[PDB]
Amino acid sequence: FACKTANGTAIPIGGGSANVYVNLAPVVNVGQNLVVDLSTQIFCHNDYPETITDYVTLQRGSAYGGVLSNFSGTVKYSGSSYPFPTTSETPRVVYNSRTDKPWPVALYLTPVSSAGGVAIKAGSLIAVLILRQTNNYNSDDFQFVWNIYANNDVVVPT
Ligand SMILES: CC(=O)c1cnc(N[C@H]2O[C@H](CO)[C@@H](O)[C@H](O)[C@@H]2O)s1
Repeated sequence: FACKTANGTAIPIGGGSANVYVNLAPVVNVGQNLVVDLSTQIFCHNDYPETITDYVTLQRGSAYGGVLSNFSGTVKYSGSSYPFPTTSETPRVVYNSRTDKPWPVALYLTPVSSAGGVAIKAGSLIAVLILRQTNNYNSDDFQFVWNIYANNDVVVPT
C-alpha cells in the first residue's frame, strides 16, 4: 500500500509524509464554502490485492493558520460529514486494487462571522491530515501524513 499526489510525490510502503499544494478560490463570502477537494490530489493503491485487503481511515485532521482562526470546518470522508478539526477517526474505506484510487477526502470551510480581509495567506500550512492504513493480513499500522498548503491568498469580503 502506497500513495501519491497529483504531481507524483509519493509516500511509500510503510508510510511517511508529503506536502500537497492546493489552489483555493481567491474570494469567499461569509455564507459560502471554500472547498478543498483532496480526492483530486491524493491517490492510493494496494500492492498485493491477490491476498491482502487494505483498510484506510482519516485518523485525524488538524487546522492551521487562517483556516484555524477564520473558518468553520467540515470534512467529508467517502461522502459522510464530520467536524474539522476532527474529533474521531473515521470509518475504514477498502483498497483492493493496484489501480490508483482517490483518497475520498474534501474540506468544506465556511468563514466565521469575525473573518474579514486576507483570511488565508499564500504559502501557509492550512491542514495536516493523517491517513491511517491497516489490513486484514498482518499487524501493519502505518500513517501517511499530508501537509496541505495554500498556493494563494484568500480574502473574505467585508
Ligand atoms: C508479497 C508480500 O508478502 C507482500 C507484499 N506487500 C506487502 N505489504 C505491503 O502491501 C500490503 C498491501 O497493500 C500492505 O497491506 C502492507 O501494509 C504493505 O504496505 S507483503
